[PDB]
Amino acid sequence: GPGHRTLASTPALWASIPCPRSELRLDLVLPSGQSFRWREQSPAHWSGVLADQVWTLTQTEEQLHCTVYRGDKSQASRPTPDELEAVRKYFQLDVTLAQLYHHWGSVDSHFQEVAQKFQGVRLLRQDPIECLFSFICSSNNNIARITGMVERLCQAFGPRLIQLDDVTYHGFPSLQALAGPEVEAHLRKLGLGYRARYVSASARAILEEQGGLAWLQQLRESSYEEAHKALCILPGVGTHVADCICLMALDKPQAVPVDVHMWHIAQRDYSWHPTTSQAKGPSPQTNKELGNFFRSLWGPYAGWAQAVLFSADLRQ
DNA sequence: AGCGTCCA
DNA sequence: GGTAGACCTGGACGC
DNA sequence: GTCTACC
Ligand SMILES: [Mg+2]
Repeated sequence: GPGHRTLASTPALWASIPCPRSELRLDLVLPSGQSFRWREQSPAHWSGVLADQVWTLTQTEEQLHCTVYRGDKSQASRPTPDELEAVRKYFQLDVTLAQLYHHWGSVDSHFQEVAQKFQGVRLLRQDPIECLFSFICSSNNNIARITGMVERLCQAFGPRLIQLDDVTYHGFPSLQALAGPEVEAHLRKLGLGYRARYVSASARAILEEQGGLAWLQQLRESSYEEAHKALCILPGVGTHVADCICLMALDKPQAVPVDVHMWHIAQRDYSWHPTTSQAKGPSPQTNKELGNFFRSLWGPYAGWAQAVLFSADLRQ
């Protein structure tokens, strides 16, 4: 289909949001394992699905430039202010990252050193359903493979949106699409491994046992502790996946995911060891202590600080 | 050379 | 609870 | 990273 746009080539189709590079680096956020659905289809231009539509995003020094492909057989035009609000909300631009970076660096000199090189790593505010099933796919897995699993899952079960060049975009599947008793076998053919059952069983649990889609809004409005505990009822969701969802979709900035990276970071970069367990290796008790350690260190937005160090550790 | 272990 | 080990997949890469 | 089984 039509080409992926670049800002310099189609300026009439773009609009900007005030956004200095100190507040956001697309290249350090979009491919770093928060969302798995963005691709750099042209140099410095990132395309993906945002609020049921395909967008391309690119940055200049002080502005985030956006273009939207509506795909309702309407004439091409720049994004409207209402449409740009969805982009603003997705990047949570109301939160000033420079002041968080100064706070985290002031309490943690290691953070300060890493942060000098990794500016503008902020937290996306993701759709709860997309975030839930993407991080169910993420456990005991690598970001390259996760990215393919999420792509194939959307191609098979999500609505077709539009085609740009040779790339066909799909929306994220609904709960209902993932809940059928045939879905697990299909997801296994798509290479999801043992997480195929987790995806289908979790879609069924939400629909059949938790009151449907409104449950995620309930958890958004609940405390961190309540939301984190509730998510763990889902097959494939343990304390880490629940923290990922809390932090990245349920507005819990203190949630600190603890994966292989953060465990290695704690040991290597902080010389940390658990003090509430004589055995020091990863365990339910020591993983929970490590999350508390990072909250005690970094404060109420510790999960956002985690995202800076996680993004940096992917490139080392 | 490419199997087979390591690892995310 | 605490502990141990199995587990789908496929790129990295030692031997 | 989460699940299951055993202590
Ligand atoms: Mg669970």
